[PDB]
Amino acid sequence: RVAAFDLDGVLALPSIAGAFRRSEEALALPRDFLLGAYQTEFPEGPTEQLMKGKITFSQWVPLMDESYRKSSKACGANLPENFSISQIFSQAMAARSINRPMLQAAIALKKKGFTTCIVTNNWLDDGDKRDSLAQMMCELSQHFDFLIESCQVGMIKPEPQIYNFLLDTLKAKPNEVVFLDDFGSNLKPARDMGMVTILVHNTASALRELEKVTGTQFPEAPLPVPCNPNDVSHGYVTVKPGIRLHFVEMGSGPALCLCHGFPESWFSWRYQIPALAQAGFRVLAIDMKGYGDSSSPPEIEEYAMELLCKEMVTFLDKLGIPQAVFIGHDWAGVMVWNMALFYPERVRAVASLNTPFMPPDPDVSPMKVIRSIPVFNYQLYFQEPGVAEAELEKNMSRTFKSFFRASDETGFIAVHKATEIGGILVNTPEDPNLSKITTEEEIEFYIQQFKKTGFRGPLNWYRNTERNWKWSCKGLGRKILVPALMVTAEKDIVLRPEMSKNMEKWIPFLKRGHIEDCGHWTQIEKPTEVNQILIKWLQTE
Amino acid sequence: RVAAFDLDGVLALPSIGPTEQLMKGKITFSQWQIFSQAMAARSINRPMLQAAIALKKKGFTTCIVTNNWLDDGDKRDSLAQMMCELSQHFDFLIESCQVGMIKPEPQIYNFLLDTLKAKPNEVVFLDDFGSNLKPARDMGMVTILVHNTASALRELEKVTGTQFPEAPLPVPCNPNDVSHGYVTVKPGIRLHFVEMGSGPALCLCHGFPESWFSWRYQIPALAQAGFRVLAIDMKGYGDSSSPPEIEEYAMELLCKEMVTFLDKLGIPQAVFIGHDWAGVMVWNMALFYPERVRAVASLNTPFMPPDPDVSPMKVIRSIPVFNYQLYFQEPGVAEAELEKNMSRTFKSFFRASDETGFIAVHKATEIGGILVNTPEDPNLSKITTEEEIEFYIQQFKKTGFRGPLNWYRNTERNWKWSCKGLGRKILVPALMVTAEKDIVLRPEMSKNMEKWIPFLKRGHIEDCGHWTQIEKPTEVNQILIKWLQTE
Ligand SMILES: O=C(NCCCc1ccccc1)NC1CCCCC1
Ligand SMILES: O=C(NCCCc1ccccc1)NC1CCCCC1
Repeated sequence: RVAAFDLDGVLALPSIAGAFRRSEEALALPRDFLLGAYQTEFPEGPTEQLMKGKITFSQWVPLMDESYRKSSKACGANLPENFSISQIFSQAMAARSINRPMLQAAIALKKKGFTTCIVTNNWLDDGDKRDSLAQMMCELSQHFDFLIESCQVGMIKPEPQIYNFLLDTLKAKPNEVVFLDDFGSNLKPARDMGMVTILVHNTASALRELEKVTGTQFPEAPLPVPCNPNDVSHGYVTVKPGIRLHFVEMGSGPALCLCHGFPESWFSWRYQIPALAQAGFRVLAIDMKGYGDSSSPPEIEEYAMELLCKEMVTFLDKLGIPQAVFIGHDWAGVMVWNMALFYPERVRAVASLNTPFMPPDPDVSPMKVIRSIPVFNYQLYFQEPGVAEAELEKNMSRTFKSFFRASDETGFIAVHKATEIGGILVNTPEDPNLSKITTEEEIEFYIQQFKKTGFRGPLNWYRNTERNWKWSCKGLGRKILVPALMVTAEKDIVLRPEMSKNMEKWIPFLKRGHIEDCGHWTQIEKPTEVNQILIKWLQTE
Repeated sequence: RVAAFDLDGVLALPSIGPTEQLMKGKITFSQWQIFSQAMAARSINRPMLQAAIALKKKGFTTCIVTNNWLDDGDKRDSLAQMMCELSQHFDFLIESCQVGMIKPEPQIYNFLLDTLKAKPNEVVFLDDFGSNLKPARDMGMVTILVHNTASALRELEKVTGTQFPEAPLPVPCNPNDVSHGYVTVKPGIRLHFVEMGSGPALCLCHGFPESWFSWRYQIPALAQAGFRVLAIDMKGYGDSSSPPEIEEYAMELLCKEMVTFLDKLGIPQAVFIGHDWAGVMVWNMALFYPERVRAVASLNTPFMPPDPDVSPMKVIRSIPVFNYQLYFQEPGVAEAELEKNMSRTFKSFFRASDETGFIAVHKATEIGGILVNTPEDPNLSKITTEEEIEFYIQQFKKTGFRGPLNWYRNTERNWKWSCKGLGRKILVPALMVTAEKDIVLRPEMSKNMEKWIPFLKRGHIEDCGHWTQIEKPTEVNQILIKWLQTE
């Protein structure tokens, strides 16, 4: 089966026609005097040349102005002398946006396993606000398998060639497909052809229910679009001889590098990658040193924080970027605050999820502070090479089902006990019921990803306690003045909100966010909220 | 032997207790007035940077050791950009505010050497304060003082090493010191590219028989001009897919695969700049997808829409200087010729407008070979370097020439397709740059362009052949930027 939706009216709102009305009436003219040129059944003259893409938009402006003027005062209704459908058109088109519960509805049946597509009487917009159309088309691009623009194939609606063509392409029966239009007039030949006829009047809503009817039912407030994965661009920068950083790119300027934590990947930002791009940013979801597709040198000094933060600038340098908004989480969160602290120039901004900014005490061995905190026992476990590796690597499937679990779920990790029992996955089963937070596929990704690096490299992040301490002690007399945002997770066992109360001592103006009922895996666990926040922040500052 | 420079006022001009350490790095900026503008209002010293890349290219160890500071300022980015840019030309960056030891504290000099790993006589220090050069000469270093805006300066420079020009070529990005993108637009098909700079986007599209490396001279500059550059490897070339089938290189297919490329990358609009064959594609991009095109620029290639009542083929058969195009028309043949010895093949193709050893564009069929007239070991063009050539060899050693040649082999359908937009006009911003001495693709072939593209802005480079970019880069840049800036 397949679903195909018209853009203006069903996937995109408010229909361009809408404004055609409030311009007709607005300009006091005979019902459909203007919507005539647009949709009427007998497309002739200029607009027929338009949807067929014989002439572009700007051309069609004059041709149509004058053609209106014919039927104008020179045939009933008084159309002003100095009148033009150009600015009313481009503005109503620019002022039109995506029908989420619809696009949402579309992504569903695609997930369900449907043939998702759009069939619209399009045109080639060479206008000033020609971009608006491009963005709407850029982002809609993913969700649909096929795009049949009247202005590309040369057969406007409701001429049958298009419908008869919509099928040859979809290679299917007309009953096999369902047609969503907002004119009904374009729907007549669709029904008559043995296809499903659903008039998208309203704003979906009801057409969403007489829609639920066949196929299935759709969410109430679904999950934000997660970039997923072969469909993405893959960057590769070589910052130093043996060392190269892999990453994923989406969206256009300005730049914001998403840095992940232990034991994850760039795929962790899957839910934020798209949205943020769409938020109007060039996203760079990077695979941190030692992870997935970037270099994983075995040596430990190789993961010193000083080294990673510097290798971070080298990364921007080679890419030719002078400044980025750094958004860290978990371990990276640390790095990220360090980025802000040591390279403010290259940092347009900083955001940390869960990780507070915890500068060291000069008169307190770094090690002792770990030995003291009871919930950092695992950190000590890790401290020894070969050991934790051996445990985590043994059966990667469990290892992840174990680590990634919600705040309200059993099958946990032994952050407290670790050392005694000799593991974190020592009291965990050998078949952890898969978290309601991940999918077997999502898990499998991480497996393959780690099947390439093992865990040494990632673990070595922990193993630099001392020098990391020695280094960061250099900025104890500094303040973090570039824009910062700290987001805390209510139920994150290690890395608890409480660990940040004294943050403003160093980071005044530090703006803040807080997600409730949320565990460690902030992004994967409460994405929509993570997004809302991150965007608002980016927009606002 | 190595060389050091001091940002403070040597690689960047106009020159610029509690400061005794802001520099050492204990305190930041705002951790402190009208001095920020001063920093902003300052920039790179091109002959110095030039001089530097010279020595770097001469096989020296290039570096900067400066009394820095950390900027949490508002005009912070200015510093980034300068630093972002200088970065590629220096090996080590010894910034006071980083290793904690301002100049002239002798620890820095001691450290620059331990870092550099060499004798103090093996290096030459370039400071503009001289009071910072005492210890340097003291240590047994080579001290040059930056008094003039770098004249008698880089003069004493030329002395110690050798001669750097005055009006030089613009810095050429490379080689693998660049980012490498990879997008998979369709099952077997993926497009490789190179990225530099931050927004907005401009995709540089190359011609036959080249690569993204062809834009080497424009890639940096343009980034620095304030743009996110995407020097792409066209279908069939270098690191992107090279499917053997011909239909696979139809123009309609490439222009569409072009939108797919922007889509996956999440970009809604780009400025498309084409040259040679791509130039064609690029104008088609403008013609079929104006939405995704913020702009269009073509180098050499005019916009030549087809005649409905004139078989496309006949127009090639008619023009005498498109004989080679006919040669190419047959599969296996031209491949076999060009592939045989790639070294010659490129030395032959890439030559200036004022050089012999040419290509048989005219008599290709007749002599049966676009190289038959070409020497056997073409004296390497003064326009390329053995290394630059070698790049292209390896690049093509991966795809052969079928894929690239198939660009030619779609004459008919390309015609049939483009005939769809004969009733259209190109209204998005366009710029046509013509090359005086480009044998095929002569300026003359564009006089009627505005018939279709009014407002079409224009540029023209003199004494220039086909390889516009490689041949007259600085002029190409000047123009492309001015255009981008202005529109
Ligand atoms: O796996 C981790 N890893 C945390 C590293 C935290 C950290 C990073 C940097 C400095 C101090 C602490 N945390 C989760 C595991 C599942 C239960 C709750 C904590
Ligand atoms: O290699 C080429 N290739 C040109 C393809 C030109 C073209 C492509 C599409 C439409 C019209 C013309 N040109 C050089 C060859 C060596 C001598 C100068 C021209």
